Amino acid sequence: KFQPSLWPWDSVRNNLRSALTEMCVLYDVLSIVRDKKFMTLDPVSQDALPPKQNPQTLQLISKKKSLAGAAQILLKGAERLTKSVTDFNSELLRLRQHWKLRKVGDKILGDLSYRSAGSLFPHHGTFEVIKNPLDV
Amino acid sequence: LANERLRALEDIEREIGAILQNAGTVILELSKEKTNERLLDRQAAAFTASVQHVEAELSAQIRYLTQVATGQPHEGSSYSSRKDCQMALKRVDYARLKLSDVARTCEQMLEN
Amino acid sequence: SKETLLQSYNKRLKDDIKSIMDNFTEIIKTAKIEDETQVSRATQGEQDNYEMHVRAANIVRAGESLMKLVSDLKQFLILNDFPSVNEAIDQRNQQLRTLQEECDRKLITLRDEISIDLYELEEEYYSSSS
Repeated sequence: KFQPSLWPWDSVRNNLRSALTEMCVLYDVLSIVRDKKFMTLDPVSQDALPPKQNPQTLQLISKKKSLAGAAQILLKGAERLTKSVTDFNSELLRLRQHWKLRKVGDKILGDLSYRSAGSLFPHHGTFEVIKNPLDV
Repeated sequence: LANERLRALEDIEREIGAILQNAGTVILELSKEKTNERLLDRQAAAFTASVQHVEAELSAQIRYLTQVATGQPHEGSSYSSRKDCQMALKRVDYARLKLSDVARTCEQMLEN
Repeated sequence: SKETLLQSYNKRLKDDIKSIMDNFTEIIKTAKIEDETQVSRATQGEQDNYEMHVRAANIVRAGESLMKLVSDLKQFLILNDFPSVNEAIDQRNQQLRTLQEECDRKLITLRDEISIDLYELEEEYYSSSS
């Protein structure tokens, strides 16, 4: 028993492939139903009696449980945001308040030379800014 | 500087408030009995007001950023004044070391 | 370009607000109870549960994307909002000039006091008998 090196995300693949098997079962059964040979259809009028009032009560309890789970994931994400906000761009505030910076592409660079201050020295002082909270 | 940034911080907190108001509204709807239907209407108006003013603040700030963007890297700086301040402080440090040496020779003279 | 980046930010904001509103409205609509016909209560209920959970996940994802948009806007403001760079540069310059002037006043007064002491010591040393 071994799989293409997926040691996390295996159980999700088990559930999804079980779904793939029963969906291939559906495609199989409706295709062999769709040809007249090997499987056929007969129109039958049959009727059932519901022993309990199933749509009212079943829809009630299932919708309350569904709304319970939805509110759970929503409020869990909400409190994650609360603890999540309670630091990089503050250091970019301080760094830009002392140094000269710019952005090219996705990269954020800075000038280290006195060429803004008047030197014609043939050397550019480009230092990179690296998130690591911040490093140069 | 603190103004627009504090606006961005407030919009962070209000995005949290939008998600919490979504969650509280479906919390009240999941209840077996939800007597405070007026409070359900209040939470719904709170949710929609939160989403609407989050949209308002972010649209206004994208407009303001459109007004003051240039695509050019801002050739101003403050380097020369820092350089002169560093030279002034090192002058003071040099004078401190020399005063320590003169005071030490004075202590050697008075010490005998 | 700068215009292109600002447009992209506008597109992201519109998309995120639209997604939160749509997901909440769709959850509320599914929350309606309806009479069943050819849907088999159990299957209908599981499908509805899955839809609600997925939509809530989508709302949370949209909130995270709005946080990302706010962070990108903050970065743009800190990097190229020209007025605040000018006020920061000017405040830094004025503070450093005041520190330089304090240092030079201290040094000049030190020089004058040391010079008076040097005058006294020169008189004493050169007029020493020995």
